[PDB]
Amino acid sequence: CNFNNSIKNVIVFYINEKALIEEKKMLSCYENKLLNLIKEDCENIMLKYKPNLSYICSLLKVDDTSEENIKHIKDQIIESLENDNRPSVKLAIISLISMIVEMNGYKGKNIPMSFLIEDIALKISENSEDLINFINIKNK
Amino acid sequence: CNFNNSIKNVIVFYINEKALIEEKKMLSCYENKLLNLIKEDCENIMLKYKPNLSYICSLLKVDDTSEENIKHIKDQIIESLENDNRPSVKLAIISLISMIVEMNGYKGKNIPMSFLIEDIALKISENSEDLINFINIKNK
Amino acid sequence: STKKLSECLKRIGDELDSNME
Amino acid sequence: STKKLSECLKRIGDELDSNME
Ligand code: NA
Ligand code: NA
Ligand code: NA
Ligand code: NA
Repeated sequence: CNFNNSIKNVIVFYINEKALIEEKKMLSCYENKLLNLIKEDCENIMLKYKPNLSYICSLLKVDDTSEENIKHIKDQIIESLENDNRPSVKLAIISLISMIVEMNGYKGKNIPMSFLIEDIALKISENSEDLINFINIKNK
Repeated sequence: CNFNNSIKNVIVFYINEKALIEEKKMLSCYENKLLNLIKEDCENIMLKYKPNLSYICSLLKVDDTSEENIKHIKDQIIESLENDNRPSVKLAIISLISMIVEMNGYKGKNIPMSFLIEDIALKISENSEDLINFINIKNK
Repeated sequence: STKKLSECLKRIGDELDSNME
Repeated sequence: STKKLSECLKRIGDELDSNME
């Protein structure tokens, strides 16, 4: 009955944007500083190790956005972080997921991507002191 | 084993932010113009009909973020749009959902909110011509 | 309360419709 | 391919660790 997905996409984006704004306001001063350090580091990783990350994305077949494959990607990343949980690798995974979202996009409509983000962030937050130690040592 | 949810929250926000940026780039010129009109209208609605929307939020008990209640909210909004699908009411619902997200926040972690957004946007996009006609007539 | 929601939304719509003019 | 992923991530980590110095 005469649907218009351009309307739908704009509304989804508009509301998501309003939510991101709210989440930003709710970030504490400590979280904001943390966010700034993570952004600088992971964008730096994006620059220097783009060929390494692009290769990972090829291995994971990120172009394939089927539910079956997005889960295979999550499980692979999760299991990788388990067998190698160094702070350095955790930061590369953040950069990696940044590359994935920039390649295929993410409106939240894809719930499996939501699980990937949540579970990986949780794993990265484990053994926090090792990660904070690595980050602050990096900013000198 | 020594988890830090400040790390987790920052990572979730950072990746969500990277996704919003991508979704914005992918918006067509037509969608961008549309987004601009919707933002101006729904923020104007937020201003003039804040007491009406605040009352709706009280009726829906938006402070209650339990899964059971978020679904009761969606169903109420959806059914309301069915019994009254005017473009004007559709815009108020956008403003309404904007108020809800600003009151409780939304990181995507709450999947029921994701369903609310998707299904309402879909309903608002139905009978698009009636909505486009209403919007463009409003901007003169 | 279902009818109470519809009434508030209807008024908002009614007002927006008239302000359209 | 599970081991191939771990190898690439390990190198990235190894390089970041040394550049930490
Ligand atoms: Na594992
Ligand atoms: Na673990
Ligand atoms: Na209905
Ligand atoms: Na319908």
